Amino acid sequence: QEWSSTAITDRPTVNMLGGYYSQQQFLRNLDVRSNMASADQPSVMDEAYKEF
Amino acid sequence: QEWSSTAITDRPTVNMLGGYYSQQQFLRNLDVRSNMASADQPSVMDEAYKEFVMQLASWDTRREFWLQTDYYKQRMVGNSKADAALLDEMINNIQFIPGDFTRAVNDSVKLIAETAPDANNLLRQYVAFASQRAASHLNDELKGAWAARTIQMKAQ
Amino acid sequence: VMQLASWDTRREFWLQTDYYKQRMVGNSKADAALLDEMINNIQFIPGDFTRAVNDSVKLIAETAPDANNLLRQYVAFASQRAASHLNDELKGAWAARTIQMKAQVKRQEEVAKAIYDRRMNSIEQALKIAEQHNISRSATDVPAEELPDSEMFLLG
Amino acid sequence: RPMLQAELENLQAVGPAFDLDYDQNRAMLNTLNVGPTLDPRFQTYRYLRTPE
Repeated sequence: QEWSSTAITDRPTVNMLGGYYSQQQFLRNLDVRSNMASADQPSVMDEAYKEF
Repeated sequence: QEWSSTAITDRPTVNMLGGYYSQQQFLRNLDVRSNMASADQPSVMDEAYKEFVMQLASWDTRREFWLQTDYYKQRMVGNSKADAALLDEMINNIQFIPGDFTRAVNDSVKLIAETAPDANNLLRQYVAFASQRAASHLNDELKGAWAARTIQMKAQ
Repeated sequence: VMQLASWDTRREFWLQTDYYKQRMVGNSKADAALLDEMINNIQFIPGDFTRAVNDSVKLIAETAPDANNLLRQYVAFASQRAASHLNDELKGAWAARTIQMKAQVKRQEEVAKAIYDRRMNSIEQALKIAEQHNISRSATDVPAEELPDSEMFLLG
Repeated sequence: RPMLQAELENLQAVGPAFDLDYDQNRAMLNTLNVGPTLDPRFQTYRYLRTPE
């Protein structure tokens, strides 16, 4: 029969990142006081969508 | 008959963002005061228009607009397969053409109906529907960011 | 430029001109077709800075004086619309700025009041402690009143 | 003994010492606790060509 279905996705939002977003943000602060991290880095939702 | 109507949109003005603009600006202020993230980011109007454009071209937005449009409901024979096929066809009727600033062409949306008054009214209603969905999504995003900022400030 | 190239601007301009009004025949379909035909009679060609060519606008009418006067009036119309939109944007941004400044001033007043109340309480407690221990020497340290709240007891 | 006892009592009464940053953060938290004002039905676009 070979039926097919399609889905199209995009980056998540802060609302459905649960607490995770906040936690990650906390760590990012600890990463900019020390080693300065990167001023221009992808957002938390960008990394989450990359992993997805 | 297959009549067609066209609309061309652009970023909203500051006055039509209501209070939302100001609220968003406030949050941005905090993101500049702590956890440097400005990086000459696009304005609030740019983000609002990006969300609106995302909603306009969305397949789900067209499906949900047609499912409640009172123009699809009239053309329902009661058969599930035929109704699904008609819904798919009318979803494909709405087309979004993104614009690129190189040749000064803006984003456009074209709708196809069976009559000219229908082609006009349905396109107006669909643009309003997409704008309302984008506004609701932006409000939810503002709530989430505000809650996260409040939690961070309480911890600090 | 956005007003110049806008379809809506051309539509309203043609609607408000006597050139279109005198050519109306009273039939809605014919009038709409004529309006659509004359909207396309105004063509905007964006410029290219690489080739040192500027933006241009061309208007087509039925007579040379008409083609001149209508183009002048349309450029004035687009400029007026752009000025009105810019004024609206400026007013909106001004309102946002004054709201933000009012909030900031309120926060500064609240912070100052909190500090003043804390210093009030510290002074009162230091006075009570000094009266309890009969420290009436009026002098115990060389520095001025700019002592920490915990060290304010070193005064009579 | 008298001066030390008076200092002990004064420090006990006054409590911990806070700086200007703490008060500013407290005021900002007070403004954050009222919550955002979510107004729906605000427009996210403008028409360059209205449907006809």
